[PDB]
Amino acid sequence: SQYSIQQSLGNASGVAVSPINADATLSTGVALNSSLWAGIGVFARGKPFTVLAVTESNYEDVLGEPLKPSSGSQFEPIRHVYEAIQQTSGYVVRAVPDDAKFPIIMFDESGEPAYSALPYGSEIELDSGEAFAIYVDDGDPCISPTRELTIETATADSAGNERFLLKLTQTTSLGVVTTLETHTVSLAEEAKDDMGRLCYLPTALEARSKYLRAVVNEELISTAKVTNKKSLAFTGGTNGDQSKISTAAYLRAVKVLNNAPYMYTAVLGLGCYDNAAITALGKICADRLIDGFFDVKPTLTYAEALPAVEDTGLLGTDYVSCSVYHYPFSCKDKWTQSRVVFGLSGVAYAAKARGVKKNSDVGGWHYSPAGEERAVIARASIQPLYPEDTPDEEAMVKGRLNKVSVGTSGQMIIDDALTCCTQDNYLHFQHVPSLMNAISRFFVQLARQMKHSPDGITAAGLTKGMTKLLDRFVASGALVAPRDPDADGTEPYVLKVTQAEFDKWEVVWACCPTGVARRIQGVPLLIK
Amino acid sequence: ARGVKKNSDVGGWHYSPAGEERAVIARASIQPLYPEDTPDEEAMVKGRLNKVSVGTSGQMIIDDALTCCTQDNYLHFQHVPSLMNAISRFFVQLARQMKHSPDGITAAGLTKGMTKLLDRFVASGALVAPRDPDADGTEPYVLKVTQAEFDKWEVVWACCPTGVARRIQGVPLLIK
Amino acid sequence: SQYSIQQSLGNASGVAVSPINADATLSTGVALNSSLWAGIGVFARGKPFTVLAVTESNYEDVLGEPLKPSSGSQFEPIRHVYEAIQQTSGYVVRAVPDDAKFPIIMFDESGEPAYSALPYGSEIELDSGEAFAIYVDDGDPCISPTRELTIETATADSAGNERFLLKLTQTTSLGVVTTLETHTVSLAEEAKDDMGRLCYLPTALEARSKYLRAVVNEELISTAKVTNKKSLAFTGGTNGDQSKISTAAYLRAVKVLNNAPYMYTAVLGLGCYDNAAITALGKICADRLIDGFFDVKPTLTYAEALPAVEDTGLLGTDYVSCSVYHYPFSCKDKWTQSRVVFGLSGVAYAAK
Repeated sequence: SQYSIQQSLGNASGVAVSPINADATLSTGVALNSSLWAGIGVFARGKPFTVLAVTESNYEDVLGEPLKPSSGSQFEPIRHVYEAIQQTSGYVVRAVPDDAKFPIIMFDESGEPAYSALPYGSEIELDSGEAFAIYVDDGDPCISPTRELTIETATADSAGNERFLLKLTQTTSLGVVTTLETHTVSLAEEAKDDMGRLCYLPTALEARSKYLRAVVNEELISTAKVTNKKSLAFTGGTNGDQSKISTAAYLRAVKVLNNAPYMYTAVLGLGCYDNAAITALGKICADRLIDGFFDVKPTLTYAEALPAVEDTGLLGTDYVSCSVYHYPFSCKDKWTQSRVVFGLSGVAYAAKARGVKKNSDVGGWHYSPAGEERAVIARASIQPLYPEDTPDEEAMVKGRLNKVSVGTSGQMIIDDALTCCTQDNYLHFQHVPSLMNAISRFFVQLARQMKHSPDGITAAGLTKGMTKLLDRFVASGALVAPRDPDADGTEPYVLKVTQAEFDKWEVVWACCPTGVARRIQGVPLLIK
Repeated sequence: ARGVKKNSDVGGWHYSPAGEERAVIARASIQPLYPEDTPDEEAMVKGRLNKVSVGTSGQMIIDDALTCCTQDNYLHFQHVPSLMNAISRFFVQLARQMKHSPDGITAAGLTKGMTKLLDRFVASGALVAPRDPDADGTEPYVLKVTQAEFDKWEVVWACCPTGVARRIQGVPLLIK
Repeated sequence: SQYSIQQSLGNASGVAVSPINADATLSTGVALNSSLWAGIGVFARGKPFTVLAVTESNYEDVLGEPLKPSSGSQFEPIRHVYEAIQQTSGYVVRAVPDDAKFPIIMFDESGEPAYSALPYGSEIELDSGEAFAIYVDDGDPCISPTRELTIETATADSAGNERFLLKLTQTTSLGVVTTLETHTVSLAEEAKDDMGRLCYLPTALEARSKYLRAVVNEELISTAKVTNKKSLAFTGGTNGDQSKISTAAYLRAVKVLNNAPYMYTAVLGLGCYDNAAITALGKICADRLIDGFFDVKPTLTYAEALPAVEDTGLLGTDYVSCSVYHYPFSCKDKWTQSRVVFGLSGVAYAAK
């Protein structure tokens, strides 16, 4: 009939509605791209040991469905990502154990499939037979839901090369079948689609497809043929046990994250609690002039929390831009409605991103991640873990460990802005190193713009650019007049550019930061 | 049909075919076939079969709104699938109105039309705020429109239905 | 018949009435939330050593039935709570003796129940067998009335995981049976309900249920099975003797109350008469900038009442916002119609 409404779209012109689903949720958002975060973690789906991209829309697809709190303690990073995804994009890197395997389907010359599985890392090789093989690369085990392969013949090309349409479909547990995407591929070496695009199986799969890849033997492909097959499913995919992961995997993931060629101005912990991984991340953030937001295990009581920070190794005079948080509270999970406990990197980064979006010319880096306005935890029905134990403010501050407190509306907040500097100068606050690093990064951009040029124009250009940038920062309220007038003069910034030899220009600049107004002391008194 | 005529803009599809007001048998001198036999409410409900009862005026009525769904989720009631189907049909009409058009105006038109239709349905009392606020937010409907290729526009919308107040359990007690 | 009226609701669409009860009272009210009180105490029911919430409607349920003046002197806190509940909500914390125990039912692989009991505080552990166990957490001894467990099989899921419906019912002394609430749970690790909610027994019980909790062994659950059982009743629940309580329990309860993250602008004695507990409460109210409303033992005559206040240690220049009351009068109880004597914090807080 012309009044009927189908279920799944084919190739005809028409609208259709899927059956009324219940076990699914959706979210929408528009990326802002003001400051991008990054960090390693463990999840389901996603290509291992390769930097991905996460926005507020596809985070439920590229990063897979959320894990389960019951299955060990691997639910940490997805919650952390969801907390900090509502402000900007991300650059998460996934790491998997050694026993994780991905499915693979291999075809013979006659076209008979042969199911198989292989572990990650190792390349795929073909024996004397088995002309070509096709395997998934998204990393999904394909156990829930299931993905099937359907191959149907199609029309030959002008040159006579055979072409067959390849369809990948996903079957849900209930029984509903959904088609992902199809394309026309050919086993010929030079078969071209009618639109001029390539049709060779490896190139076609690696060019336009997003889920599968294929490898073709270079000696049997000339005489190899195919047939018609229906519902070829992948069997054997399994990621192993995500709870137990060796430190070597974390180190390799961190090293991969270090070499990613992208902007990211903050490195989140994202749930990793190994000391070596945290030390490597601290080495990373002190090399790109950015600021980390690591933390410690929330299950640790107040007594042993302080030695943990020293055990990390962050404490010192080198990792001056990081920060350590503790959070021994149990909230109610957003997905499973269970009593779960997770860290506090996400909320801290959310506060920092909220504070950096006020100004627009260079951004408000001089704001601290604290207070009622920006940093609000606000998960659900927060309840403490150990009511009997009580903290110690002075000792905790001595250990450079930020604390949490309670706001006006009953939602707890982040009431501290302490970095990981042992020395008691101004660089032990949070916003001062961030401001200095922002100025340094902008100067680095300016210098990179003014490189490899003949003499006579370098000095004036460098001086005027540096002065303009410092004036722009002064107008933003970041820099203020010195509190000590007679000794330091009354200039918020002081600059000096000098030349040394044929090369080796040297530029030195000074500035004064702004106050924070941390501690406030009241004192009532009766006038009788 | 008596329930769908209460509203005029989109029709009161969220009403259930039951109760004294709408569903009245009222033929003549109703008499049972086999007086000896007695029914079984729990077993009958397990089989997805609607029963009849007696109203205030002595005229029997249709005291159920059970569909033919074995799963025990929300759409095993009667009015929820009717509401979903009405929304789907109206969306199909709107999409058919906006077919075979050059690029540039499809996205905005689809978004505004879908939002207007969902708002019209919300104003009729069919959709209410979610019963679980923390996880589902406080928006009765959620919309998202995306483009896939040269063709194949995709539109996904979510909503929350309304309750029925089927079972009522009284409990008297003497204050002496 | 279509004219019949059943007694207890099942799943069919219908309206039913219960048998005419006599030994039950009800009360209604709307919370105002202008100034919330708090304070430790001793009662029946309620989760020990954890801050609860009390309004004018559920105070008969979360805090249990009122105690008896005959059974020692543990009837004070419920009277104090009732006296000060007609004005606002509350944040009472319950403390129990060391010998108080809660019932627990443990199941084997074949599905054979094994009754047991355990004292509070200590975590529950499972031996080589006994795949999983389910225990109550409300703290009720389940002696009056009695709570029974009924397990029935149900339809499997799409993945093939077995699911069984779990029903908890309460039997009154007379013989009337009332069903509390039922839910569909499964022993599988990843079994999902048809509506998307989880069905794993620990998560399912800890998420939506309000009366029971469960613990599952992580090594026998894969091959563990269940059966059909009828009327599994808890046995061995007993709170001990509430009249005698060590000062350490009161100190721990006070420390727990100090760390509760909630607004409360007044701390009440709620019948607490130990000097150390009163001193700790006084330390509490001078730290959050609030006002206490403690009192002393009403049985003391006028002569020795004055030294008692100094024995408390409240007197000084530090605990400036507190206050002490005395009430050597005997009234007629609202419930038992007997001659009882109790303190005076409730009326003072009601006036404030």
